[PDB]
Amino acid sequence: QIDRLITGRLQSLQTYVTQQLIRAAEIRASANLAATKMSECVLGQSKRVDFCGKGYHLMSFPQSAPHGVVFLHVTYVPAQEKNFTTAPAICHDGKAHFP
Amino acid sequence: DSTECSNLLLQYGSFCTQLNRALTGIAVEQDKNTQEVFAQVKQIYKTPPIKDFGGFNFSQILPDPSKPSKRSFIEDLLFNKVTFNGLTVLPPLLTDEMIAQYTSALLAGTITSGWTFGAGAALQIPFAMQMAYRFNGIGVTQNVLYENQKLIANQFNSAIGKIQDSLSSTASALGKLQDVVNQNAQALNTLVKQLSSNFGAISSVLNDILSRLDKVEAEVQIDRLITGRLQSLQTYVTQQLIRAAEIRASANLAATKMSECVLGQSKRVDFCGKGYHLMSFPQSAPHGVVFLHVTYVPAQEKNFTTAPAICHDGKAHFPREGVFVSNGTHWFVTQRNFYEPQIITTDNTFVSGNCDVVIGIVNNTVYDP
Amino acid sequence: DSTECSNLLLQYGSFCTQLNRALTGIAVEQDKNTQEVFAQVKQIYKTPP
Amino acid sequence: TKCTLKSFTVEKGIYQTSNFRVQPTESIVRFPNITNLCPFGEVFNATRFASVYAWNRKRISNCVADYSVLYNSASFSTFKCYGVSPTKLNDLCFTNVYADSFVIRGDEVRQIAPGQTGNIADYNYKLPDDFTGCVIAWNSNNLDSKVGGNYNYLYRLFRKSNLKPFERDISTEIYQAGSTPCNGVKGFNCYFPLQSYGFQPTYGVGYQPYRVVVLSFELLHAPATVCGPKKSTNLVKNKCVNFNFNGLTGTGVLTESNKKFLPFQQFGRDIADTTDAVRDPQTLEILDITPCSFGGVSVITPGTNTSNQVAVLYQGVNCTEVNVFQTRAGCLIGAEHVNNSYECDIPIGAGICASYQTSQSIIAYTMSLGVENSVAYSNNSIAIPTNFTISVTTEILPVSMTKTSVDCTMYICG
Amino acid sequence: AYTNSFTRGVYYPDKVFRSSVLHSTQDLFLPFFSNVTWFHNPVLPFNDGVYFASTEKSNIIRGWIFGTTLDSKTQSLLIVNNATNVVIKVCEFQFCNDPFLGVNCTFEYVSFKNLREFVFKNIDGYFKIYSKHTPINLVRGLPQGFSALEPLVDLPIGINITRFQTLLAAYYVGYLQPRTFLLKYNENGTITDAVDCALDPLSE
Ligand SMILES: *[C@@H]1O[C@H](CO)[C@@H](O)[C@H](O)[C@H]1NC(C)=O
Ligand SMILES: *[C@@H]1O[C@H](CO)[C@@H](O)[C@H](O)[C@H]1NC(C)=O
Ligand SMILES: *[C@@H]1O[C@H](CO)[C@@H](O)[C@H](O)[C@H]1NC(C)=O
Ligand SMILES: *[C@@H]1O[C@H](CO)[C@@H](O)[C@H](O)[C@H]1NC(C)=O
Ligand SMILES: *[C@@H]1O[C@H](CO)[C@@H](O)[C@H](O)[C@H]1NC(C)=O
Ligand SMILES: *[C@@H]1O[C@H](CO)[C@@H](O)[C@H](O)[C@H]1NC(C)=O
Ligand SMILES: *[C@@H]1O[C@H](CO)[C@@H](O)[C@H](O)[C@H]1NC(C)=O
Ligand SMILES: *[C@@H]1O[C@H](CO)[C@@H](O)[C@H](O)[C@H]1NC(C)=O
Ligand SMILES: *[C@@H]1O[C@H](CO)[C@@H](O)[C@H](O)[C@H]1NC(C)=O
Ligand SMILES: *[C@@H]1O[C@H](CO)[C@@H](O)[C@H](O)[C@H]1NC(C)=O
Ligand SMILES: *[C@@H]1O[C@H](CO)[C@@H](O)[C@H](O)[C@H]1NC(C)=O
Ligand SMILES: *[C@@H]1O[C@H](CO)[C@@H](O)[C@H](O)[C@H]1NC(C)=O
Repeated sequence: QIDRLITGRLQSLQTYVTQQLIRAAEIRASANLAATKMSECVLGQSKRVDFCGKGYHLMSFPQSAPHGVVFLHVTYVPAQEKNFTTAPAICHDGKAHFP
Repeated sequence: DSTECSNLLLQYGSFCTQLNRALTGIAVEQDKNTQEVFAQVKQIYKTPPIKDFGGFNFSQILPDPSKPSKRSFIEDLLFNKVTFNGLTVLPPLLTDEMIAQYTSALLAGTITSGWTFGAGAALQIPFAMQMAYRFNGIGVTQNVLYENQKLIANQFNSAIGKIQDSLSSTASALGKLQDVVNQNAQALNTLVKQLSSNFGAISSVLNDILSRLDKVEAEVQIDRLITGRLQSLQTYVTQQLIRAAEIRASANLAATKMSECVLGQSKRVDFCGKGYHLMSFPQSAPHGVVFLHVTYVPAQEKNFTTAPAICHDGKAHFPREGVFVSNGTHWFVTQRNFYEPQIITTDNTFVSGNCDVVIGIVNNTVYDP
Repeated sequence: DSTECSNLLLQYGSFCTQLNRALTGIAVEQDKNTQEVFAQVKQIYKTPP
Repeated sequence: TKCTLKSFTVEKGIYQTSNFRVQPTESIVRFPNITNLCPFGEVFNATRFASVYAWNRKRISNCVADYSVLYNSASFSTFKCYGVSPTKLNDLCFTNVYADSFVIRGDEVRQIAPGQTGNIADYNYKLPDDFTGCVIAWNSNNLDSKVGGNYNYLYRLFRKSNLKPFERDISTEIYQAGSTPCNGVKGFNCYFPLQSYGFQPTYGVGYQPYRVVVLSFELLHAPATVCGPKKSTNLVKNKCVNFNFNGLTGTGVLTESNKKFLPFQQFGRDIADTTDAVRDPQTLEILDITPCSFGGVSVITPGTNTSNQVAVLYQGVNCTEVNVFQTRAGCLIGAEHVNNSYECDIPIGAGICASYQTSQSIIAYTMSLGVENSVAYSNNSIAIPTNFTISVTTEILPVSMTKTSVDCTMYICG
Repeated sequence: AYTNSFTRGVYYPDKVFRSSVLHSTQDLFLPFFSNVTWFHNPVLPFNDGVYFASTEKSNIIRGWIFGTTLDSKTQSLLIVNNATNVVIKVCEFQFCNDPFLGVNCTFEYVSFKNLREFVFKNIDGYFKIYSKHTPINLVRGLPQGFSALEPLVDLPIGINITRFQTLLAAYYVGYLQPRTFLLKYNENGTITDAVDCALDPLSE
């Protein structure tokens, strides 16, 4: 009789450890991402569009949290605008100029 | 649904429940991935009727408004090339027609509006000027694009034509996506096939066992089949968890390629495919995404003699924005990644100390404007 | 190499098939990783003297 | 849903709770056409039956045997079964059966039961105590009894030893009833072992002749060839049912099909063994089997702190078989469809989402993909920003699981 | 007298329709390119199971016998096509030891330009006869073009078989072995090609 209980319990525990391994592989990937976000968004300024928050990244502040990290990304976003006439170049006398 | 088995399955408790939670986890990740790649834009941009794009003929990569569901021509090739006990095959949260709107909007922003439609409100800009900025991104002075604009457009349209032929003439470019469907169809077919297997039991027909035997013998035989079928499911779901973690690694890569390689000009060498990066366009495909990376690759070159500085009034001069070069008869300054010779001048250079420190410096006239 | 055992192993069906297959999947991916890291460059640039 | 989530409170969302599956509305049963009946007219309406010492034997095989007509045959003065019920026989199967049959005086029917003694059992046809089979007899005075006596009906009165179970013995050799040398001729102490009933019409109802059949059943190493006749039903189409075809049990929506089987082929299999089609065994149409309609049941809800109205999706199930609305995700019930197509509050599938809205109800709709924008692009012109805003954006990442550890021996064995 | 089988001797392994699939099974088969005996005669062993074929445009080849002895001492198969149809009996026979023309019993039943063929096996006690008739234009040797044999009868008769012989225009005999095989069905559920997985590395 007990060999059935051992079989069942043991198969359940193997299933549980398999779940925790696959979950831990996600959390390792999440940690690699977070560590990169720390190194790039805090110890510097990432030029990578929408890696550090949304819009052009200025800096970010990490704040500690249970089992994780919260970033506060600080970003610059243009917010009001005008239309204009434009040209790729201006000709002066004979010669072309570029900005 | 055979009742004797339905009774005996209650011996195992949570297993035959928790597999539906596990597979629900898999299910949500698919729409999470699909959202986190394609939904990286706040508004559904749509393109005006005009085609004044400096001769860039995007007609193949834009939606055809007549198409049965609004794919581009090239999305349609990709759609064409990629090819029951207890099973359910759930819908995606988003339809193929919805995905075509997202791959339209991103591309419409990318065509009309620089990087801005990723970073804030989309701001319209003339397309030649967008390529001129992207050339400035790889370190080429923006005039060099405008001075070749027709030739570049003719190269680009030719390259787009070659993409159509590459995708049409062989399926071998799409191998990844077909492989992903093939793995799932294989796994499901083997999962079904295991129902015919016997697991040391008298039979794999369930109601046959119930017809042949003493209730007690049948319970032993059925517990074997339950044990086999259970271990089969735990095997299959183990594969689908591992496989979904893999496809999500691909999804976070894709989500990065959207934000960095479409919405911007991420400089990272050999991130946006081979060559110095200019821009890239997404196109939708079954279960996946296809990037058309557009990249500058230098292709004819000449040798020059070079000196790391020049000496003039006994002051060392260094090139301000480039490198010094010669054919022996004179000296010119040039930009680092494209041949564009210029007269050496006080404003094309900067001063730093006396000449005597610099190894390999050469004596020459700085013209002062 | 027991035939008596092998017959029983065949009654359990495609487990033995897919376990060889999955490990082949692992094994091929090791060569793939090695080409993905090292084989980025198509020309063997020899050292200058 | 509360019962599924093991909680008295439930948050806004969707939850799969259970399985929906259309029930087997009835059972269909099919067997080969009405054929190959065993020759029992020649066993019960036949013109004569043997003197019991030389009892008639016939192999019964390769045929269905109806026992119901026999247990219905009220003209049987005797009809009995041993080891088995007579009602069960039309389900049973055997390699062979034998029609072990004869005439006797009705009185000696007392000997025609399992393991019994007396002249007929012991000296003509021995019934074992273990007899798994049936005895049949009927009065035959009008055929087998005659004016002045019918002496042709014989039985072994005398034998030196008993017959073995279902042995036969013709042997006419003179019974030596003492030390007297008989040498195979009749006389004092030298009796004919066979003796005559001499049936006369004056005989009482038990002394009168009876015709008799004993049904010797036989299952052996060779497969069954005698069976009780199977029963086919009518065949319903296009409705989910339990079914059997011969030995092919199953369950599904049986339909007609276009399929061109080879004449010998009986049933189809799909891509991966599953039985997809069948030949009918009585008029040889090929029928598809199609799956009996099933799918998950899921409950769509606002937060229970906010409302107790709920809606249900039957995952992939068409509304026809289950307010009501059809979707590519299956039938949606209790929700209210609307054209105005907002962003997703709760996701369903196939572009469809639901939310709790104004008197408030669960609405359901094709989702918005966000607001459309025809950008005023033209290669003459650009827009440049005159003013800007700082924004602050939260992003959250997990970094550690709860560090968990188990003593596997304590968990397993306590 | 040896000759070779090439591609002959495949038969529908069960009464099952399969829709254009490349299905596979393990059963008794004639191994591809195995040797076979050739004839225009002795009594023969049955081994695991027998394949027979002939160029018989005339039906002068007419019958077969099977059993352990295949004579007198136990119930033994006699098979003869009487030109009306195939006739079968199973007696402990005392019939003619060599039937020809100048130019206990227990059961019975009744059913170059051309080639006619059969495969005989018993499983569990049930006895199978698979069959084919086909046009040909071949002079000698077995036809290498592919085709399948089809069931006639499936008899509950239960007899032990270890020997056999034929009764009576070229003919051939070969023996089955347990082999894993591949079978190519078409859009009509006929078998149309096959592979002996044990033949060679490409076959594997
Ligand atoms: C730019 O000009 C066009 C044409 O008058 C107009 O449709 C568009 O709304 C203008 N956009 C802005 C931001 O003023
Ligand atoms: C450049 O100079 C080297 C050495 O003289 C020579 O091998 C090479 O062919 C020249 N041309 C180019 C384009 O490399
Ligand atoms: C290249 O050679 C030509 C011809 O001698 C000369 O005009 C030119 O100035 C030379 N340029 C340099 C930088 O050596
Ligand atoms: C360049 O190489 C030559 C080889 O003879 C050597 O003499 C010279 O000093 C080197 N020049 C520099 C700038 O290193
Ligand atoms: C540069 O000019 C000075 C002038 O005094 C001379 O001494 C020196 O040798 C020259 N060097 C080279 C590399 O031409
Ligand atoms: C036998 O006779 C009875 C009437 O005596 C008749 O009903 C029955 O059909 C006949 N046949 C059989 C096989 O019983
Ligand atoms: C079955 O028997 C019935 C009634 O005699 C007849 O209508 C039908 O055609 C038969 N079918 C077959 C396949 O024998
Ligand atoms: C829904 O079910 C009914 C009954 O089977 C059918 O007539 C109808 O065509 C079905 N509609 C869809 C879209 O499946
Ligand atoms: C595109 O630019 C050319 C040259 O500036 C101009 O003639 C044409 O009107 C422009 N069209 C649009 C729609 O901007
Ligand atoms: C820019 O926007 C802010 C919003 O608070 C406003 O106070 C400020 O006056 C604006 N400046 C200009 C130059 O538009
Ligand atoms: C097969 O037959 C050939 C002639 O057809 C013969 O030489 C050979 O010995 C036979 N046996 C084997 C094992 O090849
Ligand atoms: C398949 O079936 C169709 C319809 O009966 C028939 O026309 C066709 O000739 C068949 N083809 C083959 C290859 O048997």
